[PDB]
Amino acid sequence: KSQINELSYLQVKGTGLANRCAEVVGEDSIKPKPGAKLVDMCIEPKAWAVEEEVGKAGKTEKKFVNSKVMTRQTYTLDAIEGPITVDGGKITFNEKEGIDYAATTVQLPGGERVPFLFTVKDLVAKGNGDTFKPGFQMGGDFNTPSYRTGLFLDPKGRGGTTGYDMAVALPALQLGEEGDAELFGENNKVFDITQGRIEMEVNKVNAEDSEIGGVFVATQLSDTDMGSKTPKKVLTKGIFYAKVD
Amino acid sequence: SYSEGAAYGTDQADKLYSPYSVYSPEGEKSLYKPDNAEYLARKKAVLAETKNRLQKIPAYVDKKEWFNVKDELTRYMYETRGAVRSLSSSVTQKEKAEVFFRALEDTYGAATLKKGDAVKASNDKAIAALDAFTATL
Amino acid sequence: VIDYENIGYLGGSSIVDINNANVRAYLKMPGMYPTVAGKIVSHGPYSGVADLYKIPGLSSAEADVIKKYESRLTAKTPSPDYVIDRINNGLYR
Amino acid sequence: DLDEATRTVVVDNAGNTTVLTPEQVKRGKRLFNATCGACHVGGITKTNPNVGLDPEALSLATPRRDNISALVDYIKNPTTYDGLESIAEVHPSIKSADIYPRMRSLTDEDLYSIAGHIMLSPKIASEKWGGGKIYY
Amino acid sequence: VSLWERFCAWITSTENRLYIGWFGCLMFPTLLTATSCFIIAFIAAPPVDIDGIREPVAGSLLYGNNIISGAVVPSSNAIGMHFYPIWEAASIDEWLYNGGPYQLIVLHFLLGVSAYMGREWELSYRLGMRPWIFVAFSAPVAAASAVFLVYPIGQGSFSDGMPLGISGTFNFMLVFQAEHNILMHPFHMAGVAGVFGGSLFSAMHGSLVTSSLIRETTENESTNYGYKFGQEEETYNIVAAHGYFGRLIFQYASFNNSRALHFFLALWPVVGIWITSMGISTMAFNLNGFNFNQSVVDSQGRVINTWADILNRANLGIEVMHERNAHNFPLDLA
Amino acid sequence: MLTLKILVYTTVIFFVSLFIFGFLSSDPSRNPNRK
Amino acid sequence: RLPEAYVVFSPIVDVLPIIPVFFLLLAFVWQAAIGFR
Amino acid sequence: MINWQVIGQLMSTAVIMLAGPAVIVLLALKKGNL
Amino acid sequence: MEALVYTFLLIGTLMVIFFAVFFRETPRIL
Amino acid sequence: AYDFVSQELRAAEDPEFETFYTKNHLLDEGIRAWMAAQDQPHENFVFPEEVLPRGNAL
Amino acid sequence: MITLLVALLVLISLGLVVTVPVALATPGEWEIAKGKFNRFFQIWVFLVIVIAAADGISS
Amino acid sequence: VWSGEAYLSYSLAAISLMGFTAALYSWYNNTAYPSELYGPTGPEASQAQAFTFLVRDQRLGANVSSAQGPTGLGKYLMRSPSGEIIFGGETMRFWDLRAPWVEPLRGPNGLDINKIKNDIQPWQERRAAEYMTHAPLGSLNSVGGVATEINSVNYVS
Amino acid sequence: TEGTNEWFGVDDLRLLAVLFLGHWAILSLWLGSYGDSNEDEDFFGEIDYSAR
Ligand code: CLA
Ligand code: CLA
Ligand code: CLA
Ligand code: CLA
Ligand code: CLA
Ligand code: CLA
Ligand SMILES: CC(C)=CCC/C(C)=C/CC/C(C)=C/CC/C(C)=C/CC/C(C)=C/CC/C(C)=C/CC/C(C)=C/CC/C(C)=C/CC/C(C)=C/CC1=CC(=O)C(C)=C(C)C1=O
Ligand SMILES: CC1=C(/C=C/C(C)=C/C=C/C(C)=C/C=C/C=C(C)/C=C/C=C(C)/C=C/C2=C(C)CCCC2(C)C)C(C)(C)CCC1
Ligand code: OEX
Ligand SMILES: [Fe+2]
Repeated sequence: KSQINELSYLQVKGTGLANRCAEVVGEDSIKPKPGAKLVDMCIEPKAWAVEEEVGKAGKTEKKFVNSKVMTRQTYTLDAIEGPITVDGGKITFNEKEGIDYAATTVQLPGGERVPFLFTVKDLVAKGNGDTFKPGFQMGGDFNTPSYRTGLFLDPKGRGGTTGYDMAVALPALQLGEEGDAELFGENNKVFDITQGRIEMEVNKVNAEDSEIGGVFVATQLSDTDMGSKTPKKVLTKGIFYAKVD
Repeated sequence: SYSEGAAYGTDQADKLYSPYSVYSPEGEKSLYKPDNAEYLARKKAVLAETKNRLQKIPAYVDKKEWFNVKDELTRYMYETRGAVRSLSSSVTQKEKAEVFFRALEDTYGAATLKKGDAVKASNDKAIAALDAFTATL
Repeated sequence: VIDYENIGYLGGSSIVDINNANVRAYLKMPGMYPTVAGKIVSHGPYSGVADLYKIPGLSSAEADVIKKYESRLTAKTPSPDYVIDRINNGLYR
Repeated sequence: DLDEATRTVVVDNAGNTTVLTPEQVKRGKRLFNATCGACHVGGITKTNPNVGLDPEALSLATPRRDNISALVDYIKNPTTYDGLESIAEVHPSIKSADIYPRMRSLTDEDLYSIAGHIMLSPKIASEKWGGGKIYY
Repeated sequence: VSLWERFCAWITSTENRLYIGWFGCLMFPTLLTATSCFIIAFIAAPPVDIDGIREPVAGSLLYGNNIISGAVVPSSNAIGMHFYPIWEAASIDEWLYNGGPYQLIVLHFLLGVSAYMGREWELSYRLGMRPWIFVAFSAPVAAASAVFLVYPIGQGSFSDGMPLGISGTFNFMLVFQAEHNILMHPFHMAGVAGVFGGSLFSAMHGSLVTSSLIRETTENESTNYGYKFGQEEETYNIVAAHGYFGRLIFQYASFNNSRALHFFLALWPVVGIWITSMGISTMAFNLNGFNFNQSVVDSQGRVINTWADILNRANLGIEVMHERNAHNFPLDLA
Repeated sequence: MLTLKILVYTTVIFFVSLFIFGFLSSDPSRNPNRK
Repeated sequence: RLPEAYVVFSPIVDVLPIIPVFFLLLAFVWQAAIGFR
Repeated sequence: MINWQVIGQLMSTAVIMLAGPAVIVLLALKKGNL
Repeated sequence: MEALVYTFLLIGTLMVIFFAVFFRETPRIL
Repeated sequence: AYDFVSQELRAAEDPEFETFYTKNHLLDEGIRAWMAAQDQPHENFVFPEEVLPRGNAL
Repeated sequence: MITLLVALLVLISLGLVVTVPVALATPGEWEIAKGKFNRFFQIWVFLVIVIAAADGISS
Repeated sequence: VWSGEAYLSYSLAAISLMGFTAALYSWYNNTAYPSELYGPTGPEASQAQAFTFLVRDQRLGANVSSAQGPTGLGKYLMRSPSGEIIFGGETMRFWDLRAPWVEPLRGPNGLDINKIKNDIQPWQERRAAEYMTHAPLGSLNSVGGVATEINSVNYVS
Repeated sequence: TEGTNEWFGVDDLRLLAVLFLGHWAILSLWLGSYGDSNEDEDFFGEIDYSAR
């Protein structure tokens, strides 16, 4: 807000305030200009859910169980820039820069730890109408990069762009015509790009201050450690905030 | 000799600043000449932009942003005190500069205490004080 | 990847890749580091040496050092793990 | 075993070679470690490891920098690696020597010996100079 | 008569089985909580992000370890030096992920060991003893506080603190070698001389007493039964063991005084471990050991290798491999 | 989590106060010499 | 270095911080000459 | 060029290192209260 | 199945420490 | 006593399982590769720069 | 003149330290002769003020 | 205990309190001990490295905010466990580093990304490069750098 | 909220009443014997053996 901007740095630190997106006040309309460029879009999710096999009364249909985040306060995106292009039918947004990834890890019932990169990279938003309204609702696809960049070294010392490529303390595996092709999947490290679909919804606007904010819902796919396991579908919900300029 | 450690003066041919040094003094045959105009033009250029960085002060006090006024006078203006002390050559030129500093230190002392008028009052005591500095020398 | 083709075009074959090489690979070409090499590494996927002239923000001098080494520059398939660590891959002398 | 053929270093852009007297190689080491060696220790650059003091890396700069006359040129006027713009404001120099207090007292023969040390050290240690920690 | 005087009379009674004392008021609650959390965290504790890079390192027995590899993992690099109790963690699952129980065990350990040390003083006061057994115990208290407290302070994180385990100890010693060169530091040199000397004078004193025992048994029963407990006769000819060592080296190198002899057994190790534990302390603040790399040169100026250059190439192997993912910049400042 | 936290400050300053008021309880006089 | 009226005594000043160590050794020399009694 | 600094330092330690025991030696000859 | 042996060795070691402290053969004069 | 094979077979099949024990093997690859060039000059180990196991950005 | 007086200031402090603890550790030498020595203290203190005077004049 | 030696052991406990505390002022505090005089602190030279390569790769046209690190975290800018924008690496432990050359780039949230993209002054580049090369890492024979540095520099902080 | 600069880590008001009732609950035990004694009785020892 501007109320957050009143504070100094020593009053914010250690209080968990910089993690939290602003609260926009009031509702009206604002029109995106021709050269309109979005300035301070922050996204913070308030709840997480992982698609699992749930234990109902007699059936095992797939449902979302929620989860507790374990990385502490590092989940919020910030400073996301981008120009707001005006197509004729629908106003669009394409993000350009800003902190658009925040790696985090949630824990399921059972003790399973599921990390996932929460990101909005290469987002193509499209929403009904032209002007931002309390009934406005935009969304679109984003590309999730892999959770580890290819020069990550696993405990044996094997990466996609560096490291070894065989079980380094098992030297008798590469004997014979077959070699170590039985454990081939854990040697080949494949950088993976998946898709994610976010759906935002503006409901409170200032036009005298040119800042909007509302509730979103985002679904994406968790990580796999370069093909080590099957990734799992992760749903999340929260609130965002943006400065329309 | 090549690996003699305590050859203080018999090694080199040029006289040193001290036996406990490697460098020669600030005398002749040096390549740094402090009378040069590009050193004076560098120090003069930060004095000109300092007034331009100081007129943006009330725009943040008209707004509510106190974090931007505490560091605007330290982000660019860090290089001021190195120059305005160096440009102060004559007698009355020197005791004109501490009028500018004490007026400037109260802008920072009021921004931490979040006093709106005390920034806007002491800002005008600073633009008027750099006006006294630049117009003389 | 165990068996990745075009290892040579990254840094050491003296015919460099565009969309996979580190910015250290353009250091062996006099004139391009850091300014002209900084723009090539920063932007997205290229399909040829002709796409090097499509960079937003080129001078005639920036196109000059590309014109010298356009035989040595060549473009390959972007494998997305090399395309991330193009500014910095954690290699330091 | 500092033979005068080993002390003979290249001096101009054309390629003439002159020899360094034994006080040049001795003051050249003391001044280099005291002034330049905080970041350029052993030929590598700490704050920008791409641009080293290798004889390969000095040669590939857009003005060729291998010469003694080219290195003392760089000290009084440091351009970048492609030589388009000046970085005298951030590299220590003679032109921007009001900010750096370390270079207010340097003569012509003092830079002649520092640049002598940068040029004569790859001839002594062939691979240790600017080879990083692999060749320590 | 009062309730407090009848409680001070019990808590300072030497007639208890174990003397409790006033230091036991904060020895026993501290060390039983360091114990009861250690047994659970060593047996059943989920993996811990130690490098702060969200790569959790398993350290307990239920997650596939043994006595050697299992270890209570230090806290995260993300936390670092911050105090991280259970109530400042928003769940226990968030506590156990980020290296929770390393701070709960260590801080209740160093309070309980510094109270076990003062408890050794207290009973020496109530028994009429001269007091200074607790000064000899200051030497492992100096060394325990050096690797769990002082070294995480100067390095700025408990993640550089020592892992509570057996294989975690040797991860600690080798990484400490590459980054600080402890073997060339003269305070590890002054305590290797403390424990090689300490185990010498232990087995040298223990042999000369057992050599000069007086006949009090038969050849059928044990040698040890010639000492009745609480007797006032001396159980070995001390003149005999003095004349032996007075000929084994020479005459003037032998302590005829048994009090000055039994003092030198307490001096040599304890001074050797005081000095050593202030080697880890001064190397916690990056005042490393000696560095003789590229020290010997010929007249041409080429580097002639020494044994320190071979030792350097062993340090360069551990330096480029410790925390192989945690680094992003060319110098391990931490 | 603010219910556990209350329980710890009870237990700490229970035993810390037994320590503080233990040595204020004429503790030098508790020796085997006299009294 | 020292001011110009004091550059003469630059060798003597270099010895001066060592002199407090020499008082520690002066005690033992005095205990030797007294015969450690 | 005869290295006046080292000549100055080695004499000035030897003056001071011999001015300490000379306080004791002059007392042992005098049989004063050591 | 494997860690069950390690736990039994550890708590079994702490048993004989308990019996050695409290059920010790108390030494007596005369 | 070089390896626990139950630790080594598991860390090969599961590229997420890390102990302190497998951390000591990577410290030993640095000792086996970096010093052995200068350790044994009789054997003439000429290692390239690209086979020596480095970590990230060290 | 400062380099001449400080050189005279050091040579007196050589002469005192050799002689003053010899004058005190002797059972009677300080009581028998201190008015001889008290001049040398008053000369020594007077030199410090003369040097402090000559330093302020010269700067 | 009202005796002679007991008062001496009262002082020796308190002088050790002052002994540790002055030894911990000199490691962390950059206010009573200015970095212009005593050199950069332990925490300060860890942040000056990450800031220098921040400036270095920003000149190569790289978006440093969205620059995904090799671990998946921020290579340059990441987020502290209290929520603030900090420097990334092993320097994430020293995120409390408050220094007069980095506090021009603060905000309420932390390192202001708009102020990093636009307002970096060259005296900060001359300061972070000075405090990288003169980090407080030394040896007893007074050669600087890491424990495996060669013998050329003569510096211990 | 960890890195707040709050006295003794007292975040909430409820934790004070824990601290005051801990020192005082043992203080009142201590005053049951060593309190209500003569505050004007001296000694020229190093150590006092006055009473219980
Ligand atoms: C009695 C011994 C004892 C001691 C000393 C500690 C100490 C500690 N415990 Mg522990 N604990 C204990 C028993 C003890 N515990 C027991 C029995 C249990 C089981 C219930 C626990 C369970 C437990 C848990 C579960 C946790 C702790 C934690 C902690 C740490 C912080 C707790 C805290 O806020 O302290 C409160 C302390 C104070 C308010 C300070 C009191 C000091 C007084 C005021 C003396 C000071 C005198 C003053 C300066 C004089 C001023 C004079 C004036 C004129 C100036 C600390 C190391 C936490 C931890 O370590 O996390 C990392 C944690 O999570 N403890
Ligand atoms: C010949 C080889 C050799 C030898 C003899 C030593 C000798 C030593 N090294 Mg060393 N070292 C060597 C090679 C060697 N080193 C090499 C090659 C390296 C490089 C890898 C190192 C790296 C190194 C490091 C990094 C450290 C040492 C340390 C030490 C000291 C260990 C003493 C100690 O910690 O006990 C002191 C005792 C303790 C720490 C234990 C305290 C225990 C408390 C008091 C009670 C615990 C009670 C327990 C929980 C329960 C009791 C039982 C219960 C049932 C009641 C000692 C001087 C350490 C040191 O310097 O001292 C700190 C140290 O940190 N060394
Ligand atoms: C071949 C046998 C041998 C010998 C003679 C030594 C000797 C030494 N080692 Mg060494 N060491 C050895 C084997 C040996 N080591 C082995 C096999 C290992 C393991 C692989 C080590 C590992 C090791 C480490 C890790 C360290 C040493 C250290 C030391 C030094 C001090 C140790 C000490 O005081 O111990 C305690 C024993 C005593 C105090 C008894 C006295 C010993 C002295 C030397 C004999 C005195 C006799 C005298 C010189 C003669 C004059 C007397 C005459 C008038 C009668 C000393 C130079 C330390 C060091 O570097 O110090 C510089 C050190 O850090 N050693
Ligand atoms: C004998 C008496 C005496 C004394 C003590 C001094 C002392 C001094 N004169 Mg001075 N002077 C003297 C006689 C004396 N003068 C005479 C006779 C004349 C001729 C009339 C002058 C003329 C003169 C001039 C013209 C100047 C001086 C200046 C100075 C000061 C130099 C420091 C400085 O630059 O100021 C800055 C101040 C300091 C550096 C503070 C230094 C004092 C600190 C606090 C140390 C003291 C600590 C403590 C007492 C020591 C511990 C002892 C404890 C064990 C008891 C110094 C305080 C200069 C001056 O004052 O300039 C400002 C100067 O320009 N003098
Ligand atoms: C040759 C013998 C000798 C020597 C050299 C010293 C030297 C010292 N003693 Mg001392 N002492 C001795 C024998 C000796 N003692 C004996 C035999 C006893 C009887 C047990 C004592 C009892 C004693 C006490 C009780 C204290 C000292 C203190 C001190 C220190 C005063 C300086 C100081 O603290 O600066 C550091 C402090 C400052 C620079 C700040 C200024 C503060 C002023 C100078 C404090 C003065 C305290 C005063 C000396 C203590 C009163 C003693 C008085 C009742 C006789 C100094 C290290 C005092 C101390 O603090 O050190 C442990 C102290 O409390 N001593
Ligand atoms: C081997 C002996 C030794 C040596 C050489 C030093 C050396 C030093 N110690 Mg030290 N220290 C030692 C032992 C030693 N220590 C021991 C054994 C202890 C106990 C553990 C300490 C505890 C200690 C502390 C607690 C501190 C030092 C500090 C220092 C440094 C500055 C000295 C100082 O503060 O003067 C202090 C001088 C005095 C107290 C005398 C009075 C000074 C008056 C008050 C000054 C008034 C100034 C005023 C503004 C002048 C205006 C004048 C105007 C009005 C005219 C210095 C490097 C300080 C430091 O920098 O810490 C890193 C510090 O804070 N030491
Ligand atoms: C003529 C020709 C042909 C020409 C050639 C010339 C020629 C002949 C040359 C040959 C000469 C030649 C070399 C001979 C010299 C002989 C010689 C000395 C050779 C050996 C070489 C050598 C290196 C020796 C030095 C090593 C040495 C033995 C060191 C001794 C170490 C030492 C002093 C240790 C003392 C340690 C110590 C204080 C121990 C006591 C503490 C301890 C707990 C002991 C236990 C103990 C002690 C008691 O006291 C009592 C009471 C009891 C109860 C008790 O528990
Ligand atoms: C200040 C001054 C001064 C003065 C000085 C002084 C006076 C000093 C002192 C000093 C001293 C005061 C010295 C001392 C010395 C001593 C010594 C150097 C000794 C040593 C010796 C030895 C070491 C030996 C010992 C021993 C013995 C005898 C026996 C037993 C054993 C032994 C071995 C231990 C002068 C004038 C210059 C001037 C300037 C200033
Ligand atoms: O955390 Mn544990 O190890 Ca001490 O150095 Mn820096 O930090 Mn991390 O790296 Mn290397
Ligand atoms: Fe014995």
